Amino acid sequence: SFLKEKLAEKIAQHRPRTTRLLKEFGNVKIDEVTISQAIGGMRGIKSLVTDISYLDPEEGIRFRGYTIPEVLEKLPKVPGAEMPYVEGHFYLLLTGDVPTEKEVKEVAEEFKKRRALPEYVKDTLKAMPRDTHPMTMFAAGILAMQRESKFAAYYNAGKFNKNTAWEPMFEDAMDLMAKLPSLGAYIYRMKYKSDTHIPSNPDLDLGGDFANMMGIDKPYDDVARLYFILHSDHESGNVSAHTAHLVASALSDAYYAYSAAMCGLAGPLHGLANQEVLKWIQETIDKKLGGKVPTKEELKKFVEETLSSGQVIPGYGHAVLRKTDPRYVAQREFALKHMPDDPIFQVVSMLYEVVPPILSSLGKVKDPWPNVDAHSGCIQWHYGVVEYDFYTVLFGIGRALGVLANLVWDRALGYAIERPKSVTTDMLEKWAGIK
Amino acid sequence: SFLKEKLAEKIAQHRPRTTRLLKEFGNVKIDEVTISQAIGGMRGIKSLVTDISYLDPEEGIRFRGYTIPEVLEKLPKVPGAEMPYVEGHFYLLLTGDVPTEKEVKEVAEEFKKRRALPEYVKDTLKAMPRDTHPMTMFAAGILAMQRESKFAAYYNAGKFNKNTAWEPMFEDAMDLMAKLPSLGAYIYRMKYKSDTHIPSNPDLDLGGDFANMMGIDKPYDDVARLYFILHSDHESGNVSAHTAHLVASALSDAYYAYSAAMCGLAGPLHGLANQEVLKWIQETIDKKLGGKVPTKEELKKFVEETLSSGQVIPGYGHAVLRKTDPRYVAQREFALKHMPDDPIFQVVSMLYEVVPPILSSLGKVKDPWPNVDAHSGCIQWHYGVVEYDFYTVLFGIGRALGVLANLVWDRALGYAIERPKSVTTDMLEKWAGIKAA
Repeated sequence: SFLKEKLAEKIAQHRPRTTRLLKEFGNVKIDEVTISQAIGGMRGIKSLVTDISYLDPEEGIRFRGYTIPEVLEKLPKVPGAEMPYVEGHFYLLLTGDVPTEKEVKEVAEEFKKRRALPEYVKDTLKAMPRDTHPMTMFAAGILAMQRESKFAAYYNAGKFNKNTAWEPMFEDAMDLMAKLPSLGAYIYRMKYKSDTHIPSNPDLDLGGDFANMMGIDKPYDDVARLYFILHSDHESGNVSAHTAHLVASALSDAYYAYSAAMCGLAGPLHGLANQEVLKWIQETIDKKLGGKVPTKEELKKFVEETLSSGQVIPGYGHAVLRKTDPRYVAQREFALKHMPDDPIFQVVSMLYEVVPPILSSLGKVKDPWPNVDAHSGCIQWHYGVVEYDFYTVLFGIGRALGVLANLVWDRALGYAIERPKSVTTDMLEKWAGIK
Repeated sequence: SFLKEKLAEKIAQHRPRTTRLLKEFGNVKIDEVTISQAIGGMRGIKSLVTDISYLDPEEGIRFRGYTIPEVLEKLPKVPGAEMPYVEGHFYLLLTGDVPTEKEVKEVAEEFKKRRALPEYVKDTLKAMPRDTHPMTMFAAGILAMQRESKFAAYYNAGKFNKNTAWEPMFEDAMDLMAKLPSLGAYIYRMKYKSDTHIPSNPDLDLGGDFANMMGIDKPYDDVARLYFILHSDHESGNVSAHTAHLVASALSDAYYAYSAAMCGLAGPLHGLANQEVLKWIQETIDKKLGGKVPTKEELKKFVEETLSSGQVIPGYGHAVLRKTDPRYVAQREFALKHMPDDPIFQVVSMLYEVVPPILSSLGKVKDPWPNVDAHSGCIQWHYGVVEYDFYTVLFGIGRALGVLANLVWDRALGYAIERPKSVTTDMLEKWAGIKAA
């Protein structure tokens, strides 16, 4: 494929840079580690390398150098629709290049060929109790398809070569990425839509076919394209991306690695904030504002009561972001266009205005600004995706774009097994000078 | 339970120490990060904290302060058998204390109550194609049981409290640990023993019942007890333990976390060395030594040919160990006792003698010494566990002892979400002085 050959070129150009940094500049110091950071989840330690995306604390995420407005502007659009082909964003994350129309169509055609779900995946999800959480089903579906791993068969056949290993990793990434939306849709239908299924439309792109198979009309196709692109990557240090990277570093294939990643994304501190924001807004509308859209005044003081009574505003704050999330901003622009009169959006909008000034005053949250999770839920809810637990599956579909691109590159550049060193509490006490 | 109350005491004593390190000494520097280390998988960076076990590069692994000879010596033994109750090792990893016989029996009784496998786990493994790799089945079985998570139900009911969160995590750890051997055995029977099943014996301990359900006679019960204890933990920085820790740090339950861990352990650079050693020895016996146990002389030069022709001796070397693995030594002592005349063991033994001197000369492997994976396979093979792919499942059963103990403590001590920062190649080039024009 043109995509694979393009990627081979980019790998040939990049490898010497990595070789040189190790050969000449291996010992250059880039950060330090404190007791606080070792105890506190490696917080802020610059210990990972990725080029897929980079999270700037001030500017937010850049994908392959580009801002979100730039990505949405430059990527080829689906005919008849507002948003880019998700396939085109995948091309960008893999290669660093904005694809031409011709180049995106080739990826879209390849995804059409690879998007069918193995029957045994459906068998497996049916054998799992139907009351199983959708993220458990999602991770299990990915894991079961490890049977098809080209990377694993390559390794098991004795063919491993450090120069060529990215190639079967790429094939697995294409196979998995093409299928994840269908897997998600299957779970949505089987759990929440009476277990009736809408067949894949082989003429639709990834995002369009996802909306089709979910059973949701235009413009949910664009909602999904946007959602997936925004959630595509957030560098490699987030729990889900890091988990994939870590697992793959032991030369586990992408099915093992991405299944593991979804186990991390399932975590309340990683994949739940969207639904927790939305629930909190819906409860606020109902209990604190008598079921009605409030004034800027009424909400301004509602916020202060929640804060001064010792509780968080959900969807505000972040481990790394220190300014407004540009992913949040893109969601906002979509909502302003398509659902300006939606009651829940109106509260989201007003929260944007009133909450940052207030959080800044108290000066206690290092990021007194919204992240995407403040915005995503009102859009999903508007279009009738009311099934909160499933929101994380949407995230998992999206995040695979960047993570699978990252795994291809980890193998391209021969990144070594991730294996830091542990220390005991005694050892920390020794270093601290405690007796 | 006495175990849970003992653990509660240990947590009460430990928490203030963690609080003090953060309050008073948070900014004390303990290490740095270089370009080499960021590119090279955080190699050597002291960025994780665990008390379950500590890997010394020279002395090897210590479990709660104790060496392997000490653990095997002090832990109560199963009556009529040579090796400790695995349950007693779990007590040690959880509490830091060597249990009395009374204390181990209480854990053994609790494991008996928790060991039955949900039928839907069997349903799920049957729906998965039978030609699925056993580690994929193993991870899937763990994952499916996420449905039963007490930690997840606790969280979902709005009950999360940073002081009490360890408690449902402990319950899940006990539930999962009790079941993992049965899950493993199920997979073994369904894939490799014609899909006939030997029922759990409710009077056997964890290791004994595992051998029972596998269909393997004494002394495989002791093989398993020893195997599981040796593989129990290797601090938190190994890929499988770290994966569990990382996933759980986002407050994912133990089923999500340990399933994720087995995805990592399945990796060729993590969970395959046992079977790769054994295959390489069996191929060596057959092709390079005409199906016969060689002389120290013949093997000494066979090694040099493999090395100087640009290939590794499997089961030698390590990311962190710089001396002989004491886990290897314990395996050796078992083999000397129980199978001194086994052809494959004899080659393993002779490799112990001849390979370190040679690897030291060439001075190219930072650890010119064996790890466990050099020894485990000849023991499994001797007792008729010929199914190479399954060896990693044995590892996964064992490693849960330390990893699940570690997750309970991560929650006890409120360890925060693991979230390091990424950098680009451009940024490394800037720091190196190649860029900034």
